[PDB]
Amino acid sequence: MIRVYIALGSNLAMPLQQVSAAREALAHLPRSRLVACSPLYRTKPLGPQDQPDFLNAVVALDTSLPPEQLLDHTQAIERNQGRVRKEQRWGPRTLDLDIMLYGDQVIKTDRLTIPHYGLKAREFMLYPLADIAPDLIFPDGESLSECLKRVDKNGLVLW
Amino acid sequence: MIRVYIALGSNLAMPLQQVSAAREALAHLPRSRLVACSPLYRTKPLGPQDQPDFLNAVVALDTSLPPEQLLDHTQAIERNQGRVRKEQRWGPRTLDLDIMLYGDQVIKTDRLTIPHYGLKAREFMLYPLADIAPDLIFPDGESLSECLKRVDKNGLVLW
Ligand SMILES: Nc1ncnc2c1ncn2[C@@H]1O[C@H](COP(=O)(O)CP(=O)(O)OP(=O)(O)O)[C@@H](O)[C@H]1O
Ligand SMILES: Nc1ncnc2c1ncn2[C@@H]1O[C@H](COP(=O)(O)CP(=O)(O)OP(=O)(O)O)[C@@H](O)[C@H]1O
Ligand SMILES: Nc1nc2c(c(=O)[nH]1)N=C(CO)CN2
Ligand SMILES: Nc1nc2c(c(=O)[nH]1)N=C(CO)CN2
Ligand SMILES: [Mg+2]
Ligand SMILES: [Mg+2]
Ligand SMILES: [Mg+2]
Ligand SMILES: [Mg+2]
Repeated sequence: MIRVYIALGSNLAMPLQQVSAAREALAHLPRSRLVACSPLYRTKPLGPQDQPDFLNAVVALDTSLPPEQLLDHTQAIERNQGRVRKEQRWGPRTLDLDIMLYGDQVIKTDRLTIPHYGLKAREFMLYPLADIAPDLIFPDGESLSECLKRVDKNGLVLW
Repeated sequence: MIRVYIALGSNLAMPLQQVSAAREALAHLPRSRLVACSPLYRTKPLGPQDQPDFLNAVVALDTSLPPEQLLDHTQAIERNQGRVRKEQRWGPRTLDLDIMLYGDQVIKTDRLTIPHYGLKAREFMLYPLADIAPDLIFPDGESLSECLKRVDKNGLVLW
């Protein structure tokens, strides 16, 4: 199977339940196996708008699902959790699942760009990733440990 | 000023309103000037979910605003139009403004990736772009004309 890293994020007032349900939903994906979970982190939301802090985590999963099938599945999870709360686009985010890495491949389609475009600049993705995959080396050759030296925690703390 | 290309999209039942309001909002952006508008196109929505067709267009503008400021402004416009409708995240999209190109620069930050990651695979971005910038050459050196040979209209027709 292919090793995949998914970023979970939620900045609802009480985001804990969203992330836990998501980790559950992910572990039960067709032809996939949950491999490891990172600690949970409280992070500062990007953008000029003032909103609730984010709850961020990263999960490692092994899968046989191709990129697009994987995306249909993660979006289905986001969609189920969002619909339940009649989620407004411009307000707190219920659950955001970003495919950070898909094996050591570079995916570029009308619906995907993997590695996630902001992985190497987002502490809320890099730090949790380093907790479960410290010796990881990105598809472009740069190692995660090197990226960490370039990206500050930026206020990131344990949830 | 820097030449920028913005993708406008909306797949509400009555999307004309949104795109027209957006074109005007863009034309009145600080230290920016509207340069040209592409024709309006009816396009097929990406993704497994079944929803209304999209209304897509491309606008060219000159600006003195740096990437981050430009983004803050386009999101402000999306937000203004979406808020009023209490827009649901998992329903039709009121207005989506994607920065397609920024001069001939490659911008990669925690909030931005330009050229837009899907530009080269999306007929709804490429065709309207070719209407107003047929001889354009992407930052990587490939011409839009050559890129067009690889991407099909995919059901794209005039609105
Ligand atoms: N690696 C990736 N993981 C998940 N979705 C991706 C992706 N690369 C591109 N996408 C696309 O991103 C689209 C919009 O997803 P959203 O979750 O609304 C963006 P976001 O995660 O809120 O912002 P961000 O990309 O700045 O983190 C999806 O419909 C999907 O097609
Ligand atoms: N070129 C670009 N233009 C606009 N937003 C961009 C961008 N590159 C990255 N983004 C980021 O994308 C984030 C989510 O924007 P959304 O509009 O919700 C994604 P979308 O446009 O719905 O899907 P898409 O990226 O697959 O087209 C923004 O908050 C912004 O920081
Ligand atoms: N701290 C923090 N900020 C964000 C995050 C996120 O996961 N964490 N996701 C975003 C868009 O998906 C925008 N901003
Ligand atoms: N036809 C069409 N499909 C889409 C579009 C779009 O503008 N047009 N935008 C998307 C996400 O921003 C997803 N899908
Ligand atoms: Mg995200
Ligand atoms: Mg996402
Ligand atoms: Mg957008
Ligand atoms: Mg878009």
